[PDB]
Amino acid sequence: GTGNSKQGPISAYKRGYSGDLWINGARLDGYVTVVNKSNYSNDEIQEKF
Amino acid sequence: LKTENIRYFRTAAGSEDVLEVKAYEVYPNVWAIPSRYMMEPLQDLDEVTNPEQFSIYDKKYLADIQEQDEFLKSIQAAIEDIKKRTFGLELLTAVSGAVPLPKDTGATNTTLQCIDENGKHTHDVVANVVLWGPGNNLNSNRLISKSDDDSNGIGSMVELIWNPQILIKNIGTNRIKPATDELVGLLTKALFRLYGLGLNKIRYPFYQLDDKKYYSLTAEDLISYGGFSANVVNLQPYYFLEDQFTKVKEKYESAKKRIDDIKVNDEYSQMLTLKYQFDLYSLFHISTSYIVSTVIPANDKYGGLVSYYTGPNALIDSKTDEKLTSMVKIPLKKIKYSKNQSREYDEYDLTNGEDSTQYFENFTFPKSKHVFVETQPTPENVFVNLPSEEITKIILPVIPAESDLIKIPFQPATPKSITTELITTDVPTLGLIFPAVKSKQNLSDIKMTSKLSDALDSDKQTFAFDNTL
Amino acid sequence: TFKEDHGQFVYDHWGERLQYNKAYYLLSDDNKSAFETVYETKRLKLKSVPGVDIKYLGMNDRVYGYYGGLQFKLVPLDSKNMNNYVRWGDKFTMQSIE
Repeated sequence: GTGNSKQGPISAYKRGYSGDLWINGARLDGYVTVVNKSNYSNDEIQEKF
Repeated sequence: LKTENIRYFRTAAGSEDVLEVKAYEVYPNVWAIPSRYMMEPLQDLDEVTNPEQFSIYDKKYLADIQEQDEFLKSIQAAIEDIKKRTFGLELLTAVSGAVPLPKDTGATNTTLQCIDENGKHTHDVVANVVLWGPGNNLNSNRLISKSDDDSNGIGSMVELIWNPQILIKNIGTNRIKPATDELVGLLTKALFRLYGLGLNKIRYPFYQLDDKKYYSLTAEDLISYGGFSANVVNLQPYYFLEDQFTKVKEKYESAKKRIDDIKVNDEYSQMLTLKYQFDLYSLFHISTSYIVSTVIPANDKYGGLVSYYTGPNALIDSKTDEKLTSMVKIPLKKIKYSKNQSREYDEYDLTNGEDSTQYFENFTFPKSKHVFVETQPTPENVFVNLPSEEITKIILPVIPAESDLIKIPFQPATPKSITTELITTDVPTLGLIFPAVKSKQNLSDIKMTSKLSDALDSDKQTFAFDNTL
Repeated sequence: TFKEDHGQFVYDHWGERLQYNKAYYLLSDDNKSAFETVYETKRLKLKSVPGVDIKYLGMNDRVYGYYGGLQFKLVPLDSKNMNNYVRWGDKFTMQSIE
């Protein structure tokens, strides 16, 4: 989920976050997790869905 | 998330008094008692007759009130750390919605007895997992069941002895394998006891030892330790659990029938409808691959022998992030080098294996359906069968009981001793590279070499694998 | 050779390049589980898609089912027509079909 719409970037009040979201198979995460781009995301294995 | 004063259903190391503990609800139907496991006698290092391996002993640890509120802040920071992992709170929700079948109206098989300011037992609170402190042994993370209902189909309340203060460290990477990696490994195993699957009794060979004895694991231990080869669930004509799946299926698919046999609430009957909606395929294929960390690149090979794989040098403390310095490290073999002494390789391996030599010969196979089932060697998400949002909308009310307490005795494990061989080798071995590759001097005086037969002989030189380095 | 044969396209399960304005069953690749609306509302619940009892060369194989749950077009950002292909880096908008 890119976080933008055709009207520009989606409000984090409406959406919940601001940037990219991987789409997972987990409810109770809302089938989304934040794409981690910090300097710790390659310290372990990424676990892509 | 309530907090009660609980009159416990056990007695503190043979005191025969009522044990009144302060329980806290850290997840729905998941209670934390941040006191040590009072039911086994808390000893010091000098009081223990035959100590376990990698087994730091210490009294007075959660007797203090300040450092036992530091223990609750370590459980509450751990369940908040499982919740922040993908599929993490769907495991915690599976544990929340795994309420065992009631023995009677109310629940005198799964509840903690709550008591007022004075000790008048006024109501009891529904528990699935009670998350106790360490026992006598500080790193002995166990999953003590309340009843023997875990092998019955009813499901049993589970006491989870767990210590977040002792961690395994990737020594090459300096990444600490987190506390919650063994907590998710035990909440997984709690699901097989809360569903009444008798998968903790039969132990299957997993690691042949040096006398052709087997380090054996249960189907609970095998499934809960994440991905692993020799899968329980290797479909190739389902082989594992020879004539034992038919027992586990009869335990599951009979308890699904007796679901309105005894009525407790409109919410206890509503969680029990949602409990047997997670099918038996989903339990045996629980993968917590997204929740455990890939800190140790091999964690899905061994059968939870992370401390033996990495060595005891990797066992550290949470507050210090250095070695424990008080664990009894009793090796299996002391391999000593002849041409220069003090090059000992202490081989911490396993001993006292089971005698399962006639296991792969007497292997019964189930009656196969003669169907190739298209499978995929990676794990699966299996919580799509779990009614995970429907569990979270159900909070079970407190039940007015005012009935007296039934006490259940706790008889611990009787561990065998580790007899240490003292081997003296006249020749370099693979084990004597560990001794040779370590050193205790600075760069000006290190004197590296690329030869075992000089590092092992001198005790001034250090082994390396590349003459340029 | 196998990675570079695929080029810069995103593919179907069948191995054919993805297309905008094409009815796609969106599945999970591990359970092969597909989306489904909660009873009356517009919230989604991932539900499992049942397998297929085939005969493969006279045998009785049981293979992954794929026709389950909600279908989703991939509408591009200003709509062109159907048979345009999706590449790595192509942003779209998953439109429900039902």
